Amino acid sequence: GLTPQELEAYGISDVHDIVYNPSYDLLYQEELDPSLTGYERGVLTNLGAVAVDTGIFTGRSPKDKYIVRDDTTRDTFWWADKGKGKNDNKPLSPETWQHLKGLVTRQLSGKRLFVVDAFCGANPDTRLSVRFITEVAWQAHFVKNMFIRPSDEELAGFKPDFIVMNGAKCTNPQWKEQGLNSENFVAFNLTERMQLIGGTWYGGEMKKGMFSMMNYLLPLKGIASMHCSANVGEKGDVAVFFGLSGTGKTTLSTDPKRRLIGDDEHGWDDDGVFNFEGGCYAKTIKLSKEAEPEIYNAIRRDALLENVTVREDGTIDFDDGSKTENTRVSYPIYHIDNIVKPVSKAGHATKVIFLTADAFGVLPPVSRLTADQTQYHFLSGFTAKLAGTERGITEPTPTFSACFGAAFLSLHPTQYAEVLVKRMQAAGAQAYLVNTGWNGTGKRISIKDTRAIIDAILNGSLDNAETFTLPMFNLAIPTELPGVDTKILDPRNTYASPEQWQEKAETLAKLFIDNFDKYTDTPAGAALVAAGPKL
Ligand SMILES: Nc1ncnc2c1ncn2[C@@H]1O[C@H](COP(=O)(O)OP(=O)(O)OP(=O)(O)O)[C@@H](O)[C@H]1O
Ligand SMILES: [Mg+2]
Ligand SMILES: [Mn+2]
Repeated sequence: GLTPQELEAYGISDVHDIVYNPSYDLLYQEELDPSLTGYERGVLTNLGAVAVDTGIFTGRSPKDKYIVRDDTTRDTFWWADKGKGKNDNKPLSPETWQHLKGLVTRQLSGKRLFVVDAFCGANPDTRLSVRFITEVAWQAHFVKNMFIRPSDEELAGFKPDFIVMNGAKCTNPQWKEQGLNSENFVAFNLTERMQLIGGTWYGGEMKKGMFSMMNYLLPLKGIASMHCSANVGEKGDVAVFFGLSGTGKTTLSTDPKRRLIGDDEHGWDDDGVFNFEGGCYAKTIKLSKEAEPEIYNAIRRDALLENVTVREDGTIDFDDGSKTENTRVSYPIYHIDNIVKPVSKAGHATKVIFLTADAFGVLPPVSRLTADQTQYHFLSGFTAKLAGTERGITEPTPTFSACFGAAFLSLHPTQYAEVLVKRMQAAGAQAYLVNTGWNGTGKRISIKDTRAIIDAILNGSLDNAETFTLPMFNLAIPTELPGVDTKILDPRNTYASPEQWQEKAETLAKLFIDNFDKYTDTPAGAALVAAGPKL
């Protein structure tokens, strides 16, 4: 086993108590310690799972994300200040990084620390060995759930490729003088291979931080790194589901008719699709046991609820979004019965689905994309929401996040597109666009109906059917689909008149066109006629 006399070369001193590779049982007792108060304290729910409060931050803080610009990242990273498109990869000086490291290492010094060694990536040949350090038990619990838990043997000869140090309790008072966004920070240094977290307690920063690193390393090696869920059928056929947050990746991949590979982060190499994680991070707002049985059943001892409202009697009010709409629950992947094991990976994907929640109510429930349209929509990374479905009234607001996850991209969008296209062509994969959002009714299509569309896609029903073309976006949609209302197939029918759809389609088309303009600086990018909507 490891010894305390080997964990101070990171700049952490005077650690008297070291809890290495904490067990779920110890994490439980740490979280429910009767004398524990504050944000570290968890509460036991009637479901047997512990629930915690992540504080001020209930989601990621992109504005506080920084990457050190040195000679390791200078000419490879997609920088926020290099006009190559808008992104959160803000350059940080090596000097300021040292200051931040100082804050975090001092905050963790003289404290009882949890050290969790885990893997990011199901394949030994490309996975990262990560060592997580924190003084908060539930943060250690979060990483234990979300990352791949190594075997006793692997832990014996564990050699960290990356170090993640969570100093949530500390803040940076010099941020103004350093030109940073706030007193908080989520910084990355690829030379020292380390991630620092200050101010925010949100565990998600650790999960996506390593995802961001995988997104840097894998594509440069010819391996696609994807923000998608993935599952496989009895026949062995594999599907991947891309989409921005809340579009359905986790909800829809957890499907009774297929084995779950992963719900959020995957790679695609010469052998196939593999999960980067050892757990799932499901959304719990308005959670329905009837609609999502598997996910609900996963909420038990060892799962970790985040920010949900817990009543005096321990019952959970999943509908309460008064604190945040981003209530979550993390759990080891085996909390889902029908998953792929012992290793979360499978063959090449033959079905690539792009999920989008179109608040504009213009995109059809399902359409088959051409090769060029696949690239166009991948780079577009579209989804929409109302200016405030909990704030004001209707006002569809678009979000164009390249590759369906710009916030996690370390390389240029085209680099992800290139590797994805290569893997797709070699596998003869077909792409589909699915609107898990709204139509003319103003009400989101039901999960039941959506699972039916996915069923049709995966079993070939969609491909082996006649289609017509939706104008403006020129999307091929089937005339009918088993277990699906034929009326909704054409979004124009959910409106009192096709004219209403027309006006909104025109607006959305213009948004797409304007958003894509930045990619036309290359001959290939000039592929404006592709999926490219046309007025
Ligand atoms: N037709 C539908 N299809 C999918 N999800 C739906 C549908 N209708 C409502 N929802 C809800 O929308 C949300 C989709 O969330 P999900 O967790 O799948 O997003 P995600 O794509 O996995 O996001 P992230 O990448 O942030 O984890 C869930 O809360 C789900 O209950
Ligand atoms: Mg998800
Ligand atoms: Mn995600």
